[PDB]
Amino acid sequence: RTYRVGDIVDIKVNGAVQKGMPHKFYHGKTGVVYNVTKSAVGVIVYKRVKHRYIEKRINVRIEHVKPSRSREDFLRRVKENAELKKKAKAEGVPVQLKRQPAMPREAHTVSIADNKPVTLAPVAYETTI
Amino acid sequence: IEVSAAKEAMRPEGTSVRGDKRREIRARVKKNQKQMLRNQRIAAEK
Amino acid sequence: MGRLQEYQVIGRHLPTEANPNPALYRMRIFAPNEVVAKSRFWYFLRGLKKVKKATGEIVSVNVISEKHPLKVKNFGIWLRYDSRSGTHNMYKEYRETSRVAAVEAMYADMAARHRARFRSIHILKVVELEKTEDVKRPYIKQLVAKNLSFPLPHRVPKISTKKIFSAKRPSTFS
Amino acid sequence: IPPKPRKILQLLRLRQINNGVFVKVTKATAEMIKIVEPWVAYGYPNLKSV
Amino acid sequence: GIDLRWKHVRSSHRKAPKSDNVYLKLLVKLYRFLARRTEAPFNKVVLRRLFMSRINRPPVSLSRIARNLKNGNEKKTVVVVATVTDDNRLLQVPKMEVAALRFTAKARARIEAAGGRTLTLDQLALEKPTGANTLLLRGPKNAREAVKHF
RNA sequence: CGGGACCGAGGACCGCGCUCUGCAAGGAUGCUGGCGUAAUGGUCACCAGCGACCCGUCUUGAAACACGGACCAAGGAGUCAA
RNA sequence: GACUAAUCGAACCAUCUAGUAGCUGGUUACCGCCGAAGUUUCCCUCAGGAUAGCAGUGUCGACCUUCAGUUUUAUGAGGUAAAGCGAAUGAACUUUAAAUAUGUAAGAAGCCCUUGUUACUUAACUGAACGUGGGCAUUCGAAUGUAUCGACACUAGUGGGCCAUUUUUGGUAAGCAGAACUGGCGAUGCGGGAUGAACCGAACGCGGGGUUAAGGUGCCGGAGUGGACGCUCAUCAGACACCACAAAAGGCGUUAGUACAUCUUGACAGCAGGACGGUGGCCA
RNA sequence: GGGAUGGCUUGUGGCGGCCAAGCGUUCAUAGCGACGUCGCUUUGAUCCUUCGAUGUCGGCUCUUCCUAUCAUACC
Repeated sequence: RTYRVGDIVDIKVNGAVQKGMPHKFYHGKTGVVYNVTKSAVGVIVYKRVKHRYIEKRINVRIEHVKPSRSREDFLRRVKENAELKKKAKAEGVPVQLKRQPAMPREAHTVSIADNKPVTLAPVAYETTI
Repeated sequence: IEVSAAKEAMRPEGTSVRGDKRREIRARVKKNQKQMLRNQRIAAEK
Repeated sequence: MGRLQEYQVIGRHLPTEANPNPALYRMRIFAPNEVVAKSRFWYFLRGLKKVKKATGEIVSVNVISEKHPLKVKNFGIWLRYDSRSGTHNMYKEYRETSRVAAVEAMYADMAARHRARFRSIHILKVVELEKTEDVKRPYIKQLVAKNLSFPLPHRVPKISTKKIFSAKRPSTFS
Repeated sequence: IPPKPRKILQLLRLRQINNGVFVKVTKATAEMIKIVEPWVAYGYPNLKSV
Repeated sequence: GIDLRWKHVRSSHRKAPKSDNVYLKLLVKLYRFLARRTEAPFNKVVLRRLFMSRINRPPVSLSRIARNLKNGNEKKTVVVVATVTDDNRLLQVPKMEVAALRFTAKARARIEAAGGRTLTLDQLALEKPTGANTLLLRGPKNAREAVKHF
């Protein structure tokens, strides 16, 4: 797999080399590629200092770089938003196009006919013996 | 390796930061044999 | 630790596709209120069945009242408490009219005699002794004695603290 | 007060002590209230309280 | 104490002219009344440019007016809250109706010789109280030695 | 349904209303007494309860150290030009 | 290095001369509105510099676009806890999956489709770059908040300070020494810790009433010799303790427990009695 | 022109080995470990081996305190 200038990549230093490696801040970070070399790549990372952002450039080898899926969900949601909007226009019915956060659970009833509860002590009596 | 923005701007295309130390080493080694060959030639003249 | 109540708390893990009917778990929690009861219940399930609160739900919380609160009873309490040496067993006996009163007396007793707080004490069993021969401790065996009757020597009389001065010296004989 | 709970209180409009607000229960709001738990007391109000 | 992370901001705009010109004060009163009692945003913009200072009111030349008079603007009344200057490079002044704060003598003479009309801003407020059929023009703001040296 | 404290901003009308001859409805009125002067109020001196380091200045991060101050009057220190 | 008019390692007098100092001292009414700062990055350092950042006055621009030290969703780092192995296989096992905070992305300024060129690239009109035209407004495509905009101009102080929590790297006989984030202080009053740079509560216009926080209610001292159950008697108890002395320490102090063991086939303590014979066992 | 370690200390060495009651461990049998003990540091001898001031103390005169007691008192 080759990398090109402009895409978004993750930096994960693989292997057991993380013993005396100097700079562990950029492990697990995500950035934009600005320079490509055969076995190295240039990554633009941002760091927060108090109230501002400071840009940094790092040179990371290829085996510690994987492509990112940051925009995958956005491009997907755009695709099915267009598709279900066209389907809703074809069928003449409304449909939800916005994500909603998780709602509280509603009222329901749980039967104990075949699911009689088990009484638990703070420690197990099998462990006491 | 972190790199300076000015250093990357002044860096020629194709060259990387992973060869700067080898470049400096080759420069020092070349100067060393230049001095050594001058000394050898002067000793040969003597 | 306070005006406690015994709560039957039944909870479970949230139903999934792989497990549509999860098992239910029931405990008896001595807690000041229902929020504390549910918190203790989730703490105990995290310690025992590795069921977290976010992946579970409370099915039922009920109050267990004493069946005969007007009957004098003897209770044996088996507990484990934590000191800096570690966890220690303890069996103790309390003479009360309810399990909740026995548990509050136990908490006050452990606080007084071993400086143990609420968090370091695990109540493992509270049982009502069915027979007098089941009583083991001498400080309850002397109270379940036959034809028990004692006087009350040296009783300081109740005098109002707002009455600073008294014309007569009090007596300690009634 | 740390900056993240300060920002969450500013977004919840709890900018003074003894300020009260109504919040609809979602996960997105529940996590915010759980973060600012060391500064607030919250619960489920009845019709009389409302 | 109230936690105010954000700060209430005082206005960064002129609410009154710094000039002591009494006629400018009368014009400001008139256009305050117009901007309070009319729909038209033209009156509000004119009141604003009456508040503005001299570097914020660069002069407008007759050649600039003639440039903007093209393409269907030949009958619109030209409104410039600035000084209208004369241009020697414009040999033929077209017929125009211009209202301004002040004209130079050559600009006024050349407009009246071409056959147009020169108006003041109170005459403009009398004849077009809503700013109907008007071309609002401004001079080059950045054409200054200081702005070049910025 | 009682018992108590503090407060009365505004000054024609307009409004929302109600239990609708009117009202507790967009902010106090009604009745009565004593006195009409040092009585209220104010200033100064002193006692009492509580509170309260001696000012600049300097240093660094800050104190401490250090330095100046017996008292009073009059001068007395970011001006002018290019 | 003595003396040369109380003046000598260079006399006295006037002048240049109001000589120079980066060092010391001082620098004059009131009220109102804002209001700070300590390696960010570069230069050979000390007898070093700029510079980022943080601020105030003016303005002007459609004060237009909305953005945000926050959560959620998707995906990374942390797979690390955990459940199972009647799923396979054996922290390095996995269907599944931790807590803390943390990186990127979440629209009309966007998403694709089509046409060409390519001086990029590819075996290649193939990907992509640049243009071209079209489709998507039927909802503008999470939550919450939003007197929070932008751009110039001019002006000023401070820009290798102190303390503390957390994380991390080293250590010492013990002390401790670096960094990273955040909070406080220098600039700050109030209530409480008897008292006070670093503690707790809480931030400040002038007043009245009410209610509290931290801390308190025997007196000083406002508020309880309040209530319940226990423990402790110290020949300077203890009441703001956690550190040290200090140890697996010493106690015939006092309670509550745990484990093992004995006990009417008589336990523990006592009293009355027995405590024998080979045998003065061998050597010395 | 500035400037002028501290609830510390006390009576019993260090290094190396062994034992060790105990702590842990008992899918690994490792690791901490007091009390001890063993190695290195002249038949009452020799007197022919004194091993470096950067660090400063004294003295009167007089009073008081501590006890970690030389004497006096008791045991």
